[PDB]
Amino acid sequence: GNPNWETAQMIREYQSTLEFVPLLDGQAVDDHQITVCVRKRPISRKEVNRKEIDVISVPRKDMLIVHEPRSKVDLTKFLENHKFRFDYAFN
Amino acid sequence: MREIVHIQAGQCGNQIGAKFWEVISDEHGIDPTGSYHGDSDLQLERINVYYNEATGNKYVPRAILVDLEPGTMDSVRSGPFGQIFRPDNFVFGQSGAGNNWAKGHYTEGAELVDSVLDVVRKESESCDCLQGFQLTHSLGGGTGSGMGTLLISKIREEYPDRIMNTFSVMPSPKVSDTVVEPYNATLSVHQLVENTDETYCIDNEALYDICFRTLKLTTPTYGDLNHLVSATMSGVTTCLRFPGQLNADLRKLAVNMVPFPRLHFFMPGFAPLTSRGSQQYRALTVPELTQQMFDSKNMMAACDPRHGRYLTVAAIFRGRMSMKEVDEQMLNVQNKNSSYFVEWIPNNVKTAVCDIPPRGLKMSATFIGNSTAIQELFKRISEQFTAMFRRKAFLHWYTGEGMDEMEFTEAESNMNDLVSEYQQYQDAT
Amino acid sequence: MRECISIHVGQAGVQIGNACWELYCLEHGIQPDGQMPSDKTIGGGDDSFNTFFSETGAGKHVPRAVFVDLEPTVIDEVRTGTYRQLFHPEQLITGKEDAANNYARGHYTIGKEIIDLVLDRIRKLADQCTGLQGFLVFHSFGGGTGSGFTSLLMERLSVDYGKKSKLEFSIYPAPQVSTAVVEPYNSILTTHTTLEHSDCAFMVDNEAIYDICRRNLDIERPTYTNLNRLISQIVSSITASLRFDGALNVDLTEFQTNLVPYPRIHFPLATYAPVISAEKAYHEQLSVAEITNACFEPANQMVKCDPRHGKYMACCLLYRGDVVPKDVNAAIATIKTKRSIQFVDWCPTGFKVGINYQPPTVVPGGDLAKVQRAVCMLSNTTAIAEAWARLDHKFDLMYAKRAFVHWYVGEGMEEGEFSEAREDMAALEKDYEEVGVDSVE
Amino acid sequence: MRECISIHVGQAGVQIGNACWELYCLEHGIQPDGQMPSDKTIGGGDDSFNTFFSETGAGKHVPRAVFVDLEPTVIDEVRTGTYRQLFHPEQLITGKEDAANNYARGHYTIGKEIIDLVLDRIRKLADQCTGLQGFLVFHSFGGGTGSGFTSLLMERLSVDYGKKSKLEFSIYPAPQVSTAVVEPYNSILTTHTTLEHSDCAFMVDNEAIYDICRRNLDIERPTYTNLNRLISQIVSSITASLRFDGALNVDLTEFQTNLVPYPRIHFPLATYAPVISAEKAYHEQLSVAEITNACFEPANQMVKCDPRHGKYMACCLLYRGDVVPKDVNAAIATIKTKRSIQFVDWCPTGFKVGINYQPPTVVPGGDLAKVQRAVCMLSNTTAIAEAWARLDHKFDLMYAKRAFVHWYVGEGMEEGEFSEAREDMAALEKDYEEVGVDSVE
Ligand SMILES: CC(=O)O[C@H]1C(=O)[C@@]2(C)[C@H]([C@H](OC(=O)c3ccccc3)[C@]3(O)C[C@H](OC(=O)[C@H](O)[C@@H](NC(=O)c4ccccc4)c4ccccc4)C(C)=C1C3(C)C)[C@]1(OC(C)=O)CO[C@@H]1C[C@@H]2O
Ligand SMILES: Nc1nc2c(ncn2[C@@H]2O[C@H](COP(=O)(O)OP(=O)(O)OP(=O)(O)O)[C@@H](O)[C@H]2O)c(=O)[nH]1
Ligand SMILES: Nc1nc2c(ncn2[C@@H]2O[C@H](COP(=O)(O)OP(=O)(O)OP(=O)(O)O)[C@@H](O)[C@H]2O)c(=O)[nH]1
Ligand SMILES: Nc1nc2c(ncn2[C@@H]2O[C@H](COP(=O)(O)OP(=O)(O)O)[C@@H](O)[C@H]2O)c(=O)[nH]1
Ligand SMILES: [Mg+2]
Ligand SMILES: [Mg+2]
Repeated sequence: GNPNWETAQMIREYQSTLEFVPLLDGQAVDDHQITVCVRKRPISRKEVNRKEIDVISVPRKDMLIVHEPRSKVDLTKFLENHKFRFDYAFN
Repeated sequence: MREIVHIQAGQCGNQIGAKFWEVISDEHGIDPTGSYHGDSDLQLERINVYYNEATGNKYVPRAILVDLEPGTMDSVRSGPFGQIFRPDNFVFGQSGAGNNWAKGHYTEGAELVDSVLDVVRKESESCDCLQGFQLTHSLGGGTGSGMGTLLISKIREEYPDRIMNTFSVMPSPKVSDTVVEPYNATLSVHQLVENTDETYCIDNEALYDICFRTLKLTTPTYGDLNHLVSATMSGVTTCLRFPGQLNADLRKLAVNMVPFPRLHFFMPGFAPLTSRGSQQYRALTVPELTQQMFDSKNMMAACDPRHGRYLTVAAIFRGRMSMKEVDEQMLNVQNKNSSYFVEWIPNNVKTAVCDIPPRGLKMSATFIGNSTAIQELFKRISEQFTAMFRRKAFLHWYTGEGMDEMEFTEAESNMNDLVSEYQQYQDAT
Repeated sequence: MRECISIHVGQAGVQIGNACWELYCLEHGIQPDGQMPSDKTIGGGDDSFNTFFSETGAGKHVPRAVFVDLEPTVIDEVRTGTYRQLFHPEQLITGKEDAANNYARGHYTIGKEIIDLVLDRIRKLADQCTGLQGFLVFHSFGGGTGSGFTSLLMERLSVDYGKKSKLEFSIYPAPQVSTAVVEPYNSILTTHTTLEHSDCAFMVDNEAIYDICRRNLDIERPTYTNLNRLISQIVSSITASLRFDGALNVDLTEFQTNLVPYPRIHFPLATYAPVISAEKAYHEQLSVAEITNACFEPANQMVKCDPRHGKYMACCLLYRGDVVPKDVNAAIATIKTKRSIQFVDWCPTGFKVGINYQPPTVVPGGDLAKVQRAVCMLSNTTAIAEAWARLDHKFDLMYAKRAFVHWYVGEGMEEGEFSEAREDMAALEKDYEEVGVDSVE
Repeated sequence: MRECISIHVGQAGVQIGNACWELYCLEHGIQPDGQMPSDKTIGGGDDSFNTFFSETGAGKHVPRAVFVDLEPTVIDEVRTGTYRQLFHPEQLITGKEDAANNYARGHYTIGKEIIDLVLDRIRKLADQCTGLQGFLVFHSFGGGTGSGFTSLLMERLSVDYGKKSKLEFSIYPAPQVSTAVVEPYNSILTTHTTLEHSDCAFMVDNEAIYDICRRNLDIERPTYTNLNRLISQIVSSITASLRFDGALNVDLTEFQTNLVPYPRIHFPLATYAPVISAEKAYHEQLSVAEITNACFEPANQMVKCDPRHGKYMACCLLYRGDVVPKDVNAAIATIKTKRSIQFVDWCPTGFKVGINYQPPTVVPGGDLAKVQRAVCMLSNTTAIAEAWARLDHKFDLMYAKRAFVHWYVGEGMEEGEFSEAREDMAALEKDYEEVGVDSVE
């Protein structure tokens, strides 16, 4: 039905690949002289009325992964695994 | 009488065709202006075949020229015989194919086929009875491979009962003048199995071989490869135009020469081919022409004929002959070569004897033969094809013009079934 | 009639345009004031072909050329030189300041507000032509307007024209000799729009043509006048089939079909056969097998790039002059025998021969002379990937130190643009590692 | 024979009349002293056509012109210049004081008592002509006599003549540059009689012709002599079909039928093709498809007005010189394809072509030269409504402050006249919002 569903189809398949251990409130705090905070906002109401694909996966409490619709040299779509480490990765 | 329309597609097509209408003209004795100034009265009886009349004693070939994308326009017009073609026939467009099949069959072919067939129908109804639709095209290219087989999808559609001969120049195992060439052969043989009655497989390597191994030419230019093709093109329709002692139409060949409706890919030969001034050390006789016709270094398809069994062959003899030396030389070859033919056919060779030679020669011939040795021309392409297609190598210049991947697998399935229906009869039983 | 629109950009593009249009006017017979007094003696022929020359009713001829450089100093040589009255007087200068060697002044600051004169001038020029189009773009990587302003000119011409063929002839930074210290920054930001929009990117280089001007031509001190003529001889025999009468003509659409396997590996590394001296114009046969074997040795590649450390994918031998088509296949079955000239499995066809038979002419004033035949081989090899890794390494060595970058982000561009151009070139170099490696079963 | 009566009003009208009658005398052959020594050599032809020239028995020719300005300073240039003895010596001066830039001195104070000489002089001039009439009025908005005295001249000529066609050629105040601070007051009071009486009001502007004299003509310092010749080239090819022999002539009554949909939207925004330099008279083909495409870009409109932000309603392509009628339809099916050149639904016909084939002549003394063809497109677009809202805004910004208005009401005019002229222009701008919007079902 949706025109852009396929890019999101691999996104729904990636979210079962690794182990989701997210961040829950009440964990210990280490020293961390320089902290880096990254917060993800929730999905707004305008976005679902616009066919919006969530592309910000938060798998850990110190890691955040962003996908991107790309193509191979055979016009074959795949997802780039932008792998970032934060301290402090929020859902 | 029986009349033929000649169509020229691809830039290889009119280059053969411009040399073609010079051999036909000098065979009938006709000047660049179409004025008949021939020697005898015997070559006016079938001007009707190729040259329909005009107002004052002038003759115009029924030559449609699909291929004059304007780089070739003002060379064919500014040529030897640019003042002989009817100028409304020069049908073309702009932005030619680009060695692309999909830009010959789907995008620029669809916006030009209506302007061609509006001239095809105006050259059909100026005729008493048609049988022949000669298409001089070449595989490998652009226009000659996509647009050349778009018209055959339409002309056979509007004429389901005409003999459709297409003198198809084919790719080579070594001479690779086109990088995309295993695509334009697979997608065009898929059209020329379904839609032709006969098609002649001509290669450039076996034309490069004859000009070195036999004719001893120093620099064979492109004119001297077309001068050998055209000597066959005026050798199939000889019995149409000239009286004989055993005539053969374009249909007595294509009923005898073809066993099964898919097995109609021919290899043409010619004899006498030899290299001289005016001192040559031989003698033109009927056993002299015979050994050269069947010789494996005087084919044109660039495959080895002794690798496979000839299904059936046709020897269209010309000149003044004797029918006993014709029917007995064609017998002794079949007995000395009992494995080189198919055992389970009674007599393989047929004979066709006209009575008018070429202009300079005393006798000539034409070996048109249907062989299983042409399995090699289709196995090489089908190995080059599946090498390119496995990586999906050059496909985004074709799927970006409207095609689909499920037409490529359709085309390789059809060519791989010819090799299956050639390996069978090459085997013994 | 088929035609091209030659759009020079930058100082490198305009300086090459001094000599590309010097060559065209001598072949066809056009004087530096538009007339054609050569064919007036014979009285026939339209030899000022409409591929490159608009014709007005007063006998004068006007080229298809427009060039923008954002600096008056370069074009005021053209507006006062010998070719003053030839070109149309809209040679777009209007830059109140030079780009100053960055991509951000550039694609954003002063490239904008001057582009409005540019696109409307092309529309006033493209709508005088019926048939084939092709944008012959001329610029250099590394510079300011050749990198920045071309990048704005491609995304604004891939929308108003769509699917037209764009042959852009870029001068690439040499791995050993660089005339700027910020040239590794510009030649990685210009790839992000060369890869997307321009369908075919002819890369040449300055160091690999310095050795050709020293070894073969035997010129000890080659100035920029003597380098741009060798690119001009190459650009002539790329667009020679659009003009002259050949035995196998190759259209600009026939490049796209043959040279380019995948939509992002279009970088084909031109060559030539410039072994004229002209003292060595004697002493040497220069046959078809001789000039075709000039592409064997890596001392005649136009890019500092060793083809023996990589595969080939597709080549395009384009001849000139007295070439017989038989002699070509002798010089090709030879090359398919030599085992260091290495192909991939997936391209068994290899080559493609375009035989034009008009001989290349001689610009009077040096430095080569009248040879009877030539060749401009165009072959996208896998070896160009090692020519980029010696430029990503120059980018990465001064990206860890955050050098030179406050003049890039302080001109409108974001500092995140650099890693977006690194993730292409890391992934585009990754593409050449897959294509050269065959699959096993 | 068909004829016009050219009534210049104001200083703007008389200054344009210096050059409109300079152009007519050169086309027909009339010297500045009435004679015709050009056709005396051939000995035939009545080329001093009776459209613009009364002929007396002594061979002298007298124009159809009368002009009133209420100031001797302007017309004493005409009475002492080169065209002294040409005109009739009743060039109506008689003003003991200038209008001083207001509509109230003006329509009421000193425009009255001088109008009695004016109307009787037109009656002494109109009764010498058999056939078509048309009042070519020349004035400017914003001025005193061009706005005030014309307004008295229209309501006194819509009664003594009735339904005769009145083409009035007004210079409109520019939205950015104004040479008076009370010019927004006069150019809203003159609309109340331009809308009612004058059937067709050609608006031109000074800023949009300044850019034409800088970009195309390449004149850096254009004086008022060089602007009035470009209006003179326009006014010639409006009334060219009344004189010369064309293949499709368009009468002054054929404008009213075609250009004007509704009785109050008659404001058609003339153009031209002045890309002569004459250095650029070479370098350029200037075909029918070229000069017709000059109206596409909004850098060649004669009014500072962007046609791309509005519909068109009806256009009138009027050609000159070597035009073949086949080439026109190629240059029209092109324009009906382009999607920014936008029409309304309710006019599917669009265009109308008048091909006169007398070439436009060259006034010696600059600044353009002999082109072989031309075009004066006349098209009432919806886009002129945004050219008025930038003038009602100048009116409304100094009407809340009650500025400048004691010199308007203290000269006989009531202060209620201003809001009566605002309720037209508010409602006349409201008319253009309805006509451009199509109806849906
Ligand atoms: C003195 C003499 O006898 O000369 C012969 C000759 O020497 C030879 C070598 C000719 C010669 O042919 C060639 O050298 C040749 C050149 C290019 C391509 C093909 C052949 C000849 O040129 C060709 C020419 O052919 C003809 O006249 C035929 O009618 C032939 N005509 C043409 O091809 C033709 C050429 C130019 C202009 C118009 C027509 C023909 C063949 C089949 C169908 C129609 C026409 C002939 C017998 C000769 C010469 C003149 C040396 C040969 O060819 C033909 C076609 O006959 C080559 O081997 C044969 C054997 C001939 O004996
Ligand atoms: N072959 C050749 N190379 C040139 C020429 N001019 C400059 N270059 C090369 O181009 C690069 C510098 O770019 P330029 O074209 O000079 O820069 P630009 O495009 O004018 O950009 P800015 O000056 O930065 O606005 C260097 O690698 C030079 O060696 C020339 O005339 N011929
Ligand atoms: N194109 C052009 N515009 C003019 C000329 N003279 C005045 N103008 C413009 O006309 C407007 C001023 O009106 P004028 O015609 O000078 O005034 P007037 O009609 O004499 O009225 P008063 O002087 O107020 O009695 C300004 O917008 C001027 O730029 C001229 O010769 N040519
Ligand atoms: N015999 C012959 N072969 C030709 C000629 N011109 C091109 N070829 C061959 O035709 C093929 C190239 O196709 P071509 O006709 O030029 O391409 P097109 O114009 O796209 O149909 C190659 O196999 C060439 O060797 C010619 O004049 N004669
Ligand atoms: Mg510079
Ligand atoms: Mg005044």
